[PDB]
Amino acid sequence: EREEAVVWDILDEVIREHPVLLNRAPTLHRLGIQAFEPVLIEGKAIQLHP
Amino acid sequence: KPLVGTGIERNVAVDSGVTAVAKRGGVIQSVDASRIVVKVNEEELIPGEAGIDIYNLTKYTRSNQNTCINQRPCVMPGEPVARGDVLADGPSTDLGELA
Amino acid sequence: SVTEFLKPRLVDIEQISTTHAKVTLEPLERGFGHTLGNALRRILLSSMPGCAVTEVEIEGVLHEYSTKEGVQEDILEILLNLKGLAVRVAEGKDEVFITLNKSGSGPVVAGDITHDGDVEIVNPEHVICHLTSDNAAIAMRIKVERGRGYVPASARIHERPIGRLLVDATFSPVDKIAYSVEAARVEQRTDLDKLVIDMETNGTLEPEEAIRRAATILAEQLDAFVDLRDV
Amino acid sequence: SVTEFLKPRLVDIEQISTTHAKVTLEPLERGFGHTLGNALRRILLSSMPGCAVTEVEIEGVLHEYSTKEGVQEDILEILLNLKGLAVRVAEGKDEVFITLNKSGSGPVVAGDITHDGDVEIVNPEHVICHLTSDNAAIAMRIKVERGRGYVPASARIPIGRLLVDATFSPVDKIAYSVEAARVEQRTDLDKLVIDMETNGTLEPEEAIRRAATILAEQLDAFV
Amino acid sequence: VQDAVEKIGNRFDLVLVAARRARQMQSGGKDALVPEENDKPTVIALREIEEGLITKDVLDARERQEQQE
Amino acid sequence: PSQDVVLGLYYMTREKINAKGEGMYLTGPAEAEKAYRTKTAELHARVKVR
Amino acid sequence: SIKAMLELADLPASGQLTLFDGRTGDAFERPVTVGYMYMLKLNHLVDDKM
Repeated sequence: EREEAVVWDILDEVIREHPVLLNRAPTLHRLGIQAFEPVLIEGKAIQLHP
Repeated sequence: KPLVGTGIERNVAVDSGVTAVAKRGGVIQSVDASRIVVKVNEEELIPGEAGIDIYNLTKYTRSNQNTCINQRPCVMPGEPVARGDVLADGPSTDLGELA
Repeated sequence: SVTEFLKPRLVDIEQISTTHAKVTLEPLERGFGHTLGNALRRILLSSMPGCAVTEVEIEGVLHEYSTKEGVQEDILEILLNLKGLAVRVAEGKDEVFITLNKSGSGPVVAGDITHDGDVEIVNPEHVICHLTSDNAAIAMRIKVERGRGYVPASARIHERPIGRLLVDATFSPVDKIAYSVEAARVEQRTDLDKLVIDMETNGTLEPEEAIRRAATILAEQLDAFVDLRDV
Repeated sequence: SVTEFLKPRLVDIEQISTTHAKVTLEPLERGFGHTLGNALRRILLSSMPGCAVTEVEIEGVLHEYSTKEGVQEDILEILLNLKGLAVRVAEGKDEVFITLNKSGSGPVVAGDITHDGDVEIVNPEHVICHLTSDNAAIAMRIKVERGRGYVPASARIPIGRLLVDATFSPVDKIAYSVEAARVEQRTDLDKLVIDMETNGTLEPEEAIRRAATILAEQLDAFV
Repeated sequence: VQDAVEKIGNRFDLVLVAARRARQMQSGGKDALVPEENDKPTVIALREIEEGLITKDVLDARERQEQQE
Repeated sequence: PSQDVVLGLYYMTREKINAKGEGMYLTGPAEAEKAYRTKTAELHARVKVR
Repeated sequence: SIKAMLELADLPASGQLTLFDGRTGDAFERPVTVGYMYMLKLNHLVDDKM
């Protein structure tokens, strides 16, 4: 909660090899949900590969 | 203001009510960020009236959509104003034009 | 020769206005004009030190979103006008305090700010506020800090009394940079070039000093390129 | 401090080949990766000194579009093969002539060029042309000068002289990429990756070092 | 995971084997048969399968050996 | 690819008549990159490349 | 009328200027449409959508 410095290194070690599932509504076919490796960024928007 | 417009902005700004419109003509006796006092000309004075009009301006009031509603004076002390003239600009208004 | 180049040197500093100037570098080889011009433009527009208004204290004001009697503009507008204040702080000082006490009717400008001699105002005609009544009085205490880049109020690290109004600071004094590469009339060689850099600033930073500082930064990073050893 | 900048800390050099290398600097201040990469590319591709073949005299050939019997390759292809000739000239010499004479059947390599000892061929297995018949002999007088950059034959535009594009700069390929880099919580920093491949006259590290030195000596009057 | 599916043949069986090996490494404490290189157990198990040291038959035989012991 | 990628690859692979550096002979792709970065041959210049 | 006002403002009649890349300094080989447009900030913020 205090947003200490070491929490960010711990986050960058948890995220390192943990896939995350991105989905968009409507999901018309099975490519509407895909697994990606997260890269952590500033801001509040998800950056998607074109 | 919009650099390229259509000429309708004045109508929308005046008829929306967000701006402070002079009910009677005269000269602005005093200007402040919260109050505008106008000394009415002696041709629109109903007998027995004080001769001044007071416009209190809304300052930083929450709207329905959690947005600031602020009225900003656009007048100096002493200059003449007529009827229908804009004394304060409300949200998204610049010198009586929709912005 | 084909190995020894010609070192560019400062030629003429033309000061058209207080905020506008031109700097001439001559001579330059073929293709070095654009290289140095783009490097200097990128460095000047990015990391120049400068002094900016950081925090303000106004008597009778608790927060930005409020008004004051006899004052035409809101406090938020006064802070936005204070952001456009050009001040030069004497070397060796980082934080200074200046005072703006004015009573009467008329435009409160930057020329009424009282300073202790270590701070010089560049734009004395900057309109800070308007006082619309004879009894209206304004009393402000402004903090000016030296920095580099753009530091918003949120990014500042966190006691702060209620009344201290934080102001976003744009420390960089450089507004516009242009550069042109032209022919240079050298005594014998005819393949030489001249670089003219037009700098529009706020007047705080001198053109010659800006050019040397940009060249210094480029030199420091190119030193790490020159050595090129594993660490 | 207002004059304190973040210098590179991790510098990694990977030598995939003796002429091909990858240099990575991390981290850099925002925007400095592009500045340094572009300046280095411009200097390395258009301003470094070097030695290259600039002109050739072939007996029996009068024009670049003319034909010579016995050679499988055309004249323009021979000039192209001469363009990629990595040559080193000892200091103090600006204009040198090297002769190549060969008769027989088969390819000619750069090792068949006879010099005066002040010229070194870096790639002696480089093929210049091929001889088809045994009655075909080739004679060539090659001029090597010191120059800067990449000056082609068109830019230099007197009997029988053929102009070869001058690849003075030893850098053959250079490409820079700027990625994201972080220290502590400042993740807006830049990471510079330079892939370089030279002809063989210079190692890529030496190429970066001389490019940086050339750029640094220009700013000595202002620092 | 092209090498893993080439060595196994079926994606689902590969997932089963990799999950079992990853659970064994995370919970039981088995050491990685390949250099870790700062990798999670999932990627380590997939690399072991790609190399050819970990299959369903190998895991079953190892479990039988442990049960006998 | 779609949109910007296709436009870039299309503009890069177009043929212009009488462009700067037309008819030059190039040792390979690296030489062509060197030529364009040096403002010698235009991106739509016809050349002969090994 | 638009071209007449562009001429009165001492600007190209086509409304396209020569832009230079900030990263590299090289001019774009085709003229680029530059001007002024009225932009709006819609009430769809990522602050209240994240």
